[PDB]
Amino acid sequence: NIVMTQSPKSMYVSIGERVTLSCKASENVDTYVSWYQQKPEQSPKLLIYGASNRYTGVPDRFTGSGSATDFTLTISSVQAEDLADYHCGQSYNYPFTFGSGTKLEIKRTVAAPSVFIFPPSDEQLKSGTASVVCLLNNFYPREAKVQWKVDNALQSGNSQESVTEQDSKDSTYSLSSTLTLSKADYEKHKVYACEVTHQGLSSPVTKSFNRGEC
Amino acid sequence: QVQLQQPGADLVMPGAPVKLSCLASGYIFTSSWINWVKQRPGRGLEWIGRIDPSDGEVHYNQDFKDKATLTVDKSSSTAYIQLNSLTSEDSAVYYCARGFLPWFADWGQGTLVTVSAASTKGPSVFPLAPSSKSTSGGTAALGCLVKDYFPEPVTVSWNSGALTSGVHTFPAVLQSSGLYSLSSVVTVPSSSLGTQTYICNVNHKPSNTKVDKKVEPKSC
Repeated sequence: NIVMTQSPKSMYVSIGERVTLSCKASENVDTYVSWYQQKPEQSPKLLIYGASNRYTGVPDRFTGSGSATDFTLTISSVQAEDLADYHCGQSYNYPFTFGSGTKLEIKRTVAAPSVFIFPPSDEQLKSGTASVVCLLNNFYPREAKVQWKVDNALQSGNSQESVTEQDSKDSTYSLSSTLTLSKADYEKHKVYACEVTHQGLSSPVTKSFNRGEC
Repeated sequence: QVQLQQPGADLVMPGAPVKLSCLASGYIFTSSWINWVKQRPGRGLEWIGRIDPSDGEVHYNQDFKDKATLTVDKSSSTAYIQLNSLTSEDSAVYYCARGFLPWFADWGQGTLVTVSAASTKGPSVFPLAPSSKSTSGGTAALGCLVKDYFPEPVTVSWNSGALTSGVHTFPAVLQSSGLYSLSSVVTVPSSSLGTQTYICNVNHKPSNTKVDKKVEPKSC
């Protein structure tokens, strides 16, 4: 009912920099918005209750402020811990409601991805399927795009990519777009391409492969 | 040390009631009210309810009113929720938080509830054969496709854990089949592809699978 809204959905910060997350109630919620910090494995944690109250055991590094419809959580200086997920809550009207949340991710320099294409293996084929996996390696930012192309035909709804989170070391993502079709539908064509468009690439690259040759 | 945890997880077919649990580690399981929150995978937290461990007074979110029912226990200091007839659109982590004041102070590790009508099955490992064509630039990539398995998880080590560098064990994705698909990729020196041997170690435990496929250069 009382819609809470956060902004941004996900922001990139640099270690040791004051950052500001947003929250706006749908209707006046009078200083009732609380804040929760949650790392992937963990369940949420109350850091700020009331509108601005550093819950027992919260570092001074975290402070709150707001009144009726607008709130903000300000991490005065990010750190290895601070990089996690933040949710904006409420508990002044039934039912209580949370905002979609907003992830905290470290910033760095653009990194064009490295694409590799893998033809399905024969054992996969003999059983009835054909999964062609495109590999976009170590790019940055997360914002990427894989464009499958069979015999110049643009596929659709028959491929499924999966992205990783930022590498603990080099702080870069990675993605794998898999394309699967029956061993028959597969053998109907010869050329399988993978056009990757990223903001690090001047133009889009395309890995291709032909059944038989190499 | 007033912590109130919840169970590790569980999987159950659709249209099947379930009964989760909470705790009381010190203050009084009458003092506060317990709150239930449904956090679905990659989504904001959602509110379910509150029960008062004395009068048993219950306040449900108007959307979960007719679905879950907040049971309780003043004998054994524990709170229970019960979701009657759950769908594949009910499968998410559930918490119970001791609402200190009108706000949830202490929580309790999430109980994962997977809702699926698939039967336990072992994965199939397929070779992601060496990519060093024009991709011969110092490093070439290869990996293992661990297809169609249920449930989770399915660990993937390369060389019994000898090689722990450049290895990516991507997140498994549910397929239209209800069976998952995972994929692990390790980038490694175009040269070494001969100078050394690569072997992936898949290990889905429920089905009791533990294959050791070896990926090597393709014969064109």
